[PDB]
Amino acid sequence: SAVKAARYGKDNVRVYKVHKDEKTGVQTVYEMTVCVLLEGEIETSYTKADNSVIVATDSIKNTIYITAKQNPVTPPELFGSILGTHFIEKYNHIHAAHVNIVCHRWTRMDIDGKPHPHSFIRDSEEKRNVQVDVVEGKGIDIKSSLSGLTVLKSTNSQFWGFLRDEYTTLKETWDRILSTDVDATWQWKNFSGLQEVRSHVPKFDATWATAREVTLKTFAEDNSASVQATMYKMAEQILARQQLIETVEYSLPNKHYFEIDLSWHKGLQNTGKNAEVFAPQSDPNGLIKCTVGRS
Amino acid sequence: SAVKAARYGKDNVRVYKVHKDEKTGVQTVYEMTVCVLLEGEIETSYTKADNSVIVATDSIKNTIYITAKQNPVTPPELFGSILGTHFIEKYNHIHAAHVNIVCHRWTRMDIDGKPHPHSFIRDSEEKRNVQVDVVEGKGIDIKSSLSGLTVLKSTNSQFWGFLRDEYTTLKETWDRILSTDVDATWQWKNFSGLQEVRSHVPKFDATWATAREVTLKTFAEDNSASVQATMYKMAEQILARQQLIETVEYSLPNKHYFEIDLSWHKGLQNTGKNAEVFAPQSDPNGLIKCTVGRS
Amino acid sequence: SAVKAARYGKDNVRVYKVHKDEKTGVQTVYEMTVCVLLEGEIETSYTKADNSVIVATDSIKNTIYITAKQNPVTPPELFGSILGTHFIEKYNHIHAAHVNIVCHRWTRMDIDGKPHPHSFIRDSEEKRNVQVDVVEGKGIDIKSSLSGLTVLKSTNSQFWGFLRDEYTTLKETWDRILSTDVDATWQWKNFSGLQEVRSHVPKFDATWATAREVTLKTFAEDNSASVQATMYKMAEQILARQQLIETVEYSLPNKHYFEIDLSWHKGLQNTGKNAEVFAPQSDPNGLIKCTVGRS
Amino acid sequence: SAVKAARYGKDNVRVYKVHKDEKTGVQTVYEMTVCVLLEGEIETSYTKADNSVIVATDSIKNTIYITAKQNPVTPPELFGSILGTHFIEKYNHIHAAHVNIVCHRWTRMDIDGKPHPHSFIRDSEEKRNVQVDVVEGKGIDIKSSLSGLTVLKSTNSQFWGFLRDEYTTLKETWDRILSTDVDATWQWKNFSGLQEVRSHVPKFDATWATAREVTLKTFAEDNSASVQATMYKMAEQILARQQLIETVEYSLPNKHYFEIDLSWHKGLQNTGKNAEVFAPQSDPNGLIKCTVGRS
Ligand SMILES: O=c1[nH]c(=O)c2[nH]c(=O)[nH]c2[nH]1
Ligand SMILES: O=c1[nH]c(=O)c2[nH]c(=O)[nH]c2[nH]1
Ligand SMILES: O=c1[nH]c(=O)c2[nH]c(=O)[nH]c2[nH]1
Ligand SMILES: O=c1[nH]c(=O)c2[nH]c(=O)[nH]c2[nH]1
Ligand SMILES: [Cl-]
Ligand SMILES: [Cl-]
Ligand SMILES: [Cl-]
Ligand SMILES: [Cl-]
Ligand code: NA
Ligand code: NA
Ligand code: NA
Ligand code: NA
Repeated sequence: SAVKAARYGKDNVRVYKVHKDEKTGVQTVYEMTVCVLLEGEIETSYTKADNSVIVATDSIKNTIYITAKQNPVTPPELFGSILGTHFIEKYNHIHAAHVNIVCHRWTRMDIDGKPHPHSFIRDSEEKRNVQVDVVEGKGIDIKSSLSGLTVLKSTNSQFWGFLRDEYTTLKETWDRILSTDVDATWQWKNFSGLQEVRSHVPKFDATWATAREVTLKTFAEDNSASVQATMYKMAEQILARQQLIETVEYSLPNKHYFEIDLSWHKGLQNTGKNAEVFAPQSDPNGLIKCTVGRS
Repeated sequence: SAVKAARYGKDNVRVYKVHKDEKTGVQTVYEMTVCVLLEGEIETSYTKADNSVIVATDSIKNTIYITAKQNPVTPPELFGSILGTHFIEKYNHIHAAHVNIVCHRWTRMDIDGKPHPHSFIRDSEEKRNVQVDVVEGKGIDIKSSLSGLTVLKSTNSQFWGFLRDEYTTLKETWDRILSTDVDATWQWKNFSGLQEVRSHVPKFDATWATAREVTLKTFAEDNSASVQATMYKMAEQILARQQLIETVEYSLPNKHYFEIDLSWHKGLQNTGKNAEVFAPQSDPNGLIKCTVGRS
Repeated sequence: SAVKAARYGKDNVRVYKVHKDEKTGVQTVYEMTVCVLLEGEIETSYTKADNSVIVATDSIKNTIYITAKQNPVTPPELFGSILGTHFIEKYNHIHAAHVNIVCHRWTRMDIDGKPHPHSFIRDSEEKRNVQVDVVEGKGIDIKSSLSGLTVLKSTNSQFWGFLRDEYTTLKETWDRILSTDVDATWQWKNFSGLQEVRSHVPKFDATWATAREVTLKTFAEDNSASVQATMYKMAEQILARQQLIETVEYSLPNKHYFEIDLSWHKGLQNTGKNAEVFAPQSDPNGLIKCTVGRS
Repeated sequence: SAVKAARYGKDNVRVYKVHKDEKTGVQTVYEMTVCVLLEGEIETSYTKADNSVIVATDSIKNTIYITAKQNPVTPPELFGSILGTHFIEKYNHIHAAHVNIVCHRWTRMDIDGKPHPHSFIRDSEEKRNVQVDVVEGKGIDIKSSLSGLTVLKSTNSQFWGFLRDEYTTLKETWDRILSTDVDATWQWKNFSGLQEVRSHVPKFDATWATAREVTLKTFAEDNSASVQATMYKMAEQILARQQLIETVEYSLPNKHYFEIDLSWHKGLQNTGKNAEVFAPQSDPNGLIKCTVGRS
């Protein structure tokens, strides 16, 4: 036997950082969950009980905190890049660092119409994420995403004209509910290293904003032919707006809301045009994916 | 043996309702999870395999949908009261109905600065809940709450002057982070029945708003001596503002954010006044509760 | 305003303990999650920012670990009683301690047909729990339970003869699946204090065993008329077998498994006697409860 | 823009099947969660609102139930292969089917020392899974796994001799707790199609058994130098025992159990050789991975 692939490190590292403007009194908080997994000439830790080649996962954990202390933690693409670069540079025998960051929302509170200097609210479980692969000799590969963005529209969703055969029961509809949890990922052009990432720093927050904005507007305004057609419109607009991204991926569940026939009860009419009360279905769910690039 | 207590019914009933203004095109959605448990002369279903006294939980489920079809689902205190009243009136041998409702947020989207007529976003897992106990001969007992409201303040929290003995290691602090998940409950004066509930309908949304507002403002503005002292200030203000509530309950976890001593590494200073990077603790957590009434 | 009720302390305290037989080499592990909430003359911590009366929740946490170090952690009824007794005795102004313990399973592994001396497997998320209320002047009130015991029987469950009216759609059935998550609680006679608890120590593991055994056997062997009738048979047998318990409570979801009509497809027969493939329903679910005591 | 990748279908399809021996009265149950995602000439559903090429996810759902009705659902490698093969054969323009199956445990109950004919218990959340990729023209790629197998050993785990530098605080230890959630995957040799899968059917249950057995025995008996070294021993034995598998992957969290220094309290000794009470850590956790193949 032989080791074909190996990576190890520390997962679920919770991190908070605060910035305090002693001038204005305004504080700003950041909270994330970090995973760092290393690759390199480590196969003998597996095959020969050779721990000498292991940078302890506890030490990886310390390094995450120390790096947060000494560097910006925003945007997460930058923090991820600094952290991964540290491991491959610091340790000769480590040749890749895989950095995953989940950013948790802490939105400044408005109290009586004015932003509060140090109080925050978690306005949803929507996350901003990065996946940063720092590979010695091959630069920095970054995937950015938003996830957990849950939306619903009550009309202007349709689903008709699909294939019909002996396995098909679904009725065509020209007016349905559409609800999903948006998972959207934009893949950056390969960066040659930390310097190139630094040179593009303002583009990270901006592209996240754009992706978020395009998603919400297209969802709200598209009179949707299908989840497939709607998600494609989102991806093409994001690509059009950021030349440094190579692909946009969407993964969308179709979280079904079923009509409830109540005509068996006093002839109550609750279907089609009379549909008022629906049963949200927890499972099963459609799952629709696509990766869009440029022609 | 004998049955000392019994209740049965349907839990986790997911319900959606839409309202459509055909005049304006504006749609409004409501989504909830409902539980209805009945009590009454049902002990022989347990002791004698006498199913004749059972209103099927499947029928309870149907009844929830039918009631949503034929009545307002807002405010949830009213819907809960109508639903519970239905069971005790419809079935002679049913003498109490216990209605729990969790309301899920669907906040209208703003697209390019304007509210969209039929698109919504789940802006957090914060819930609005009710517990409605409809008891034949003894009216309607309503508990209203907000839960899952997650907040953090980065300063203006303190914890010193607590009891110190041989079990105490905790250092006194005059400046810490405070973060919690707010669970707040206001208990209404007993209502004599559905008519009395109806007579107070506008007070339900208003008192929820007040509770929410008082919570957020007191959290943001109190230079907190402890979770105990802060939560009491919230409760007393809510009581002061709604004479029809008898008590206000808070249940607050203290979600700890620990300083990280980094002085072992290149003498980095990250404690006290230099504290920038913290480790959020998933567990354990303080849990602080109180029920406040009027003197 | 005034404080009507108050309790505070530390929740989600994870605890492991190991016992090592240096003679035999056999080790035994225990793992739990503990919550301790105190009551007493603490209202001024809420109303007057008077922290002097607060035994820090961090100190409560320390005390849980120290108590585990110096006392048996099994049975959990005893450990809970020692822990609660400690707080009301140690602190004059603390008058009740509320101790909740969740015990996690670590079952010794058998390797090649022989029990291993120090390796364990989590054979399910079923828990053994206690709720121990230690109230100064009023002894120790103990509720013991098993929860998360998930079972299914594929036949010998029936549900017919229930009330039928205009809200009823459910078909009567003489052969269905029954599946539940068993939550069963036995309430002990009040104990006067820690000494009385000590005097009954062997009865705790034994009564848990009995409850577990009666549950599984009655579930497997009862040709069930309903969840109600089956659960009552469990409770009455447990009561018959332990005079020191006053009541037995069951809370059982009916986790529905629906037939799937496939006759629309090539006349496939998959209902009634031909029913082979079913759709397990995640929600809604029946929820059936009863508290049984002696006549 | 252009579609670079696309797949769509139905996720979280819960399925139960029962087998009844009318001769013996013995029933056997199977329960799973299924996801089927299709690929093919479907890009115009995304780019042109062309639903004609969509096999409805609702129809995919029906097909899963119908396939379960008409075929064995065990072993899951076979069921997955039949299901995926169906889509690529039935639909000319569908060229791959991705079938993920999670199998839930329903272990026959023993009642008074004898196996019960139709009653079952969920003896843990451990799963048996498959990932079956059916690709037209390129056969069937199968990955089998066990996951959620949670174990602990109380001694005979060590971790010393690892790299020490200015980021290292962790003390070397020659006796620690080791606990993990085992995720183990064996990758089968490519199969040319459904016939080849059929020809190996008995090897699926057998290799799952072997993997399970090797995991538990190696965990219990290895005096572990590290998670890395232990997991490698598991993988090499599995490979040695099934020539038709090409690689074995492990993904293991190191679920840390920390010593608790209690010497600050009455000089209590609870570290090193005196270590009895530990604090299980929910996060962070080590995460150790490797993919082992043959030399
Ligand atoms: O937008 C949809 N896409 C599908 O592929 C599909 N399939 C289905 O049943 N409903 C829908 N809806
Ligand atoms: O606000 C607090 N209340 C307490 O009761 C307590 N106890 C503790 O350890 N920290 C805190 N903080
Ligand atoms: O055992 C049952 N009890 C009920 O009360 C009930 N109600 C229902 O719809 N199914 C069942 N099954
Ligand atoms: O078995 C281990 N492997 C590691 O790589 C590691 N790192 C760490 O901190 N503890 C351990 N333990
Ligand atoms: Cl779908
Ligand atoms: Cl606290
Ligand atoms: Cl039921
Ligand atoms: Cl580790
Ligand atoms: Na390197
Ligand atoms: Na009645
Ligand atoms: Na006392
Ligand atoms: Na095909």
